[PDB]
Formats: sequence, structure tokens, C-alpha cells
Amino acid sequence: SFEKTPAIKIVGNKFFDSESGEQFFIKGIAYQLQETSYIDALADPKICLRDIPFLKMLGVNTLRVYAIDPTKSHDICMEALSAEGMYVLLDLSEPDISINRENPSWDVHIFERYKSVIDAMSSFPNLLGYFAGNQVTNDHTNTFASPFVKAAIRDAKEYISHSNHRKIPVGYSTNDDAMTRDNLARYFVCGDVKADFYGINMYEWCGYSTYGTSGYRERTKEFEGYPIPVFFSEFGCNLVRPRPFTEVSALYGNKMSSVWSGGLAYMYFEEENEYGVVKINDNDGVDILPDFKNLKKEFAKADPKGITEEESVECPHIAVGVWEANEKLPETPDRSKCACLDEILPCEIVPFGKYEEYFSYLCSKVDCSDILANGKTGEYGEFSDCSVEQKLSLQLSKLYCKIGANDRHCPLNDKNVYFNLESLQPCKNVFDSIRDIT
Ligand SMILES: OC[C@H]1O[C@@H](O[C@@H]2[C@@H](O)[C@H](O[C@@H]3[C@@H](O)[C@@H](O[C@@H]4[C@@H](O)[C@H](O[C@@H]5[C@@H](O)[C@H](O)O[C@H](CO)[C@H]5O)O[C@H](CO)[C@H]4O)O[C@H](CO)[C@H]3O)O[C@H](CO)[C@H]2O)[C@H](O)[C@@H](O)[C@@H]1O
Ligand SMILES: *[C@H]1O[C@H](CO)[C@@H](O)[C@H](O[C@@H]2O[C@H](CO)[C@@H](O)[C@H](O[C@@H]3O[C@H](CO)[C@@H](O)[C@H](O[C@@H]4O[C@H](CO)[C@@H](O)[C@H](O)[C@H]4O)[C@H]3O)[C@H]2O)[C@H]1O
Repeated sequence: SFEKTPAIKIVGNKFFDSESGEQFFIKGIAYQLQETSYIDALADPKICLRDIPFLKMLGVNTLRVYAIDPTKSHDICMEALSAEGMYVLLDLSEPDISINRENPSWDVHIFERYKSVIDAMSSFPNLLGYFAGNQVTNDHTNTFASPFVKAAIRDAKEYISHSNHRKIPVGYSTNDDAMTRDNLARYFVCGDVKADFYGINMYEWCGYSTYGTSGYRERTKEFEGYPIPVFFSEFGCNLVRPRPFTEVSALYGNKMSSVWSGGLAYMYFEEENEYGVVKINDNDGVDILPDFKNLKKEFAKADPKGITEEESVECPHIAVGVWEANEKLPETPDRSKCACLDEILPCEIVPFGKYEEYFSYLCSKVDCSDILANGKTGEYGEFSDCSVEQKLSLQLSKLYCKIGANDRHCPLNDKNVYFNLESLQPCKNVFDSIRDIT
């Protein structure tokens, strides 16, 4: 039963309870513990059922979760959250499968991860939204990663649209770098593809600050009229402790409630970074920290005055060293096309420092244009959406064919290289593409 959490929908630049029609404001906290490299607390009832009572005391209605394991069940925890009126904002990526901001790709491997999370989590009415990326671009040196994130938003949205699932919105979470902030926010609502909502990591308010002096007034004037819901994906600067959380009074106050859809405190668990409101002891029990009462009191005080439901933008121009995100986006990764490489290529490589070494080597012998992806120029190779191993295998196979010894000896020395016997057996279009490529 999900009665206490009606699905939230988006109308204009606001969230609304789909049953009541009242504006929904996020009063949230980040909930993530640091087998899989990440820990999925929502897959383990002994963890989530310990914490929900404290989350209830805090007064939160939303958790932000950075990584789930899609191979595990989540209904116990999601139902337990619903019973307390709590929703989940969830990233689609995980640290080891996270668009690489320094070497960006939007490919079948990352897309498969995204689909897996969508198929694991979309049945829950209290799944508020998905993040298709989190601070990928983070300064003026890696703005070219943003077209890859936009492609991911488009493709996650399309995958959801074509699925039988409720049309859970797909958004983006960004940092607060002064040089890139404005351009990023415009980019994610520009042209033909838009984020559904937008979260900003917001640490401008530290200790006993004010609306005017923190920078909140400037950010609020900045986002006034923004076409999609906007909120703080993180808040809780820890410069002064115990954190007063007096920013909460401002965020849900009259001047900010008309622009922002609330925010999520960072974070629940105390870990090496010192941002918790609770600490898990040696006995796996919850010890409440000095911050907890302050957040609780502020959330309890917060009463945002909302409206009721009944009541294309130009992309930033390109400038070298300032903004290098092309409006033109990578294509939707094509699992079938890429899977036909596994079938027809003579020389294959099992997944692995070696990528950079081997691409350097192979791309000195054959033309790697077909696997390159350039977010600055909007030039994306025909097989740039395949997995890194598929891309490497393509180049190795091209070299094998160029040598033409046809002796089943693949021209790269590595235990991970093998000749593909399936290649000898008598995907038609991909074959034509690859046969053409030789
Ligand atoms: O670095 C790891 C971390 O980085 C994040 O991205 C950051 C981003 O948060 C950052 O945003 C800038 C804010 O820090 C902002 O904050 C200023 C605030 O710190 C300052 O505090 C006062 C303090 O200086 C004083 O001594 O004592 C008083 C006590 O009351 C404090 O209030 O107050 C300023 C105004 O008075 C306030 O602006 O400043 C700028 C301008 O808005 C923000 O851009 O920018 C970083 C560098 O560009 C950026 O890397 C990520 O989100 C996170 O994931 C990473 O882990
Ligand atoms: C906001 O600021 C606080 C404190 O200043 C900071 O600790 C937060 O950092 C997040 O904390 C979480 C743990 O509490 C982490 O899970 C989280 O990490 C990020 O999670 C996303 C979601 O799964 C992944 O996509 C990240 O993975 C990296 O992604 C980048 C961009 O795609 C890639 O370049 C990297 O290859 C990849 O590792 C991941 O680190 C963490 O961000 C702040 O959000």
C-alpha cells in the first residue's frame, strides 16, 4: 500500500501531489552508506528499518540515494518509506558505471546500467525522480561532458516513455562553480532536449548567515522564471558547527518558496567527511549527533506557502576555455548494432591503464574516427556508442584485416585478446557496415 505517497507530477516549473493538487516541496536528506563497491541500504531491511524512525523524527519527506543495486529487491524499504510519507530521488549511475567527465562517452554499457535501475525502481509511486547525472561538468575545463549527460536525459526519458512504467521525471544535479553555473543551467533546458528538474549543490550559506549575505538572494533572482522545478540537491555547509541549518528558514520562506521546490540536507550518515546528523556505532545502532536537533527544529518550523495545480530556449554560445558544450548530442546507444560486433568481429578483447596504452597503439595504425566522440565539436563516430571493449575490438579487427594474414592471429599481445570463432560462421546491416569498414 502506497496511500500515504501519491505520485508526484510536474506541471510548469513546480511539483504537485497528483491526488491533492497541492504543490510539493522537498524536505529532504541524502541517505547513502559508504559484492558491489557501493552499499545499497534500500536493499537491506535491517538497515533501512533501523533508520526510517530517525528519518521520521527529522521530519523529512524525501531521501536522495546515489546508488542502488538493481539485481536486489527494494519493496520492503520502499513500502516502509511510503508508510512514513517519504519519497526517493535516485541517481541512475554508480561510481564505476558515474559518464566520465574527463573522457566522456554515452554508450551501451552506461545506458544498460541506467535501464537496469529504471526497471528495478519504477514500480514505486514514491519514486520522485531520477538523476541522469551528478556534477559531471564541474568547471570550465570539462564543459564538453554536458552533451553526453543531455543525451542520457533524452534516452532515459525515451526508455521510460516506451516502457509500461509511470513516467517518472528525469533530471540533473549540478555543483555551484561560479564560472559555469549560469551556462550549465541554461544548457540543460535549451534546444530540443531538457532535464525535467534541476538540483544544485548549495553550500553558500555557512553558520549564522542571511538571505542577502549568503548569496541566496542572488541565486533566487537568477532562477526566477526557470522553466523546470529547481531545488537544492545538497545543503548544509559545515564551516560552523553544530550546523544551525538557518538556511532552512530562508529556503521555505516567502521570498524563496515561489522559486525553489525545497532541498535535501547533506547528509544522514556521519562518515569521513563530517556531514552527518547521526553516527552508526560499533553495535550498528544510531547515535544522534548535535546537528540533528537543529535540522529537526528547522524542518518542523518550515511551512512553505505553495500554489495549486489548478492555477525553446537558446543554448549558450561556444567560447574556447569558457563553454564548450555543443548543442548537437551523441546518438542513442544501439545495443543491437553493438552486439553484432561481438558476433562478427574476428578479433575481440575481454574488458580490462591498458585502454589508453592500446588505443594509443591501435589508433596509430588504423583510423579511430569511428569510435571518437567530441562534445565540443558535436562530432560522434558511428560506433562511439559501443562499449569500450567493443570499440577496442573494432580497431584490433580492422588491423587484423589490414594485415590480411587471415591466420587467426590477432595483432595485439594481451591475455585478454582472442580470436572470435563466431566470426567465421555464415546483424546483416552491421556486417555490411563493418565489411564496408575494411
Ligand atoms: O570542493 C568539494 C565540493 O565542491 C562542490 O562544488 C563547489 C561549490 O560548492 C562552490 O560554491 C561556492 C560556494 O562555496 C560559495 O560559498 C561562500 C561561503 O563559503 C562563505 O562562507 C563564509 C566564510 O567564508 C566566512 O569566513 O565565515 C562565514 C560564517 O558565517 C561564512 O558565511 O560565504 C560566502 C558569502 O559571504 C559564500 O559565497 O561562494 C561561491 C559564490 O557563490 C560559490 O561558487 O564553488 C566551488 C569552486 O568553484 C565548487 O567546487 C561540489 O558540489 C561537491 O560535490 C564537492 O565535493
Ligand atoms: C555534494 O557535496 C558533498 C560534500 O561536500 C559530497 O560528499 C557529495 O558527494 C557525493 O557523496 C555521495 C556519498 O555520500 C557519493 O555517493 C557521490 O558520489 C557520486 O554519486 C554519483 C551517483 O551514483 C556518481 O555518478 C559519481 O561517480 C563519479 O561520477 C563522475 C561524473 O559522472 C565521473 O567523472 C566519475 O568517473 C565517477 O566516479 C559519484 O562520485 C558524491 O558525489 C556531493 O554530491
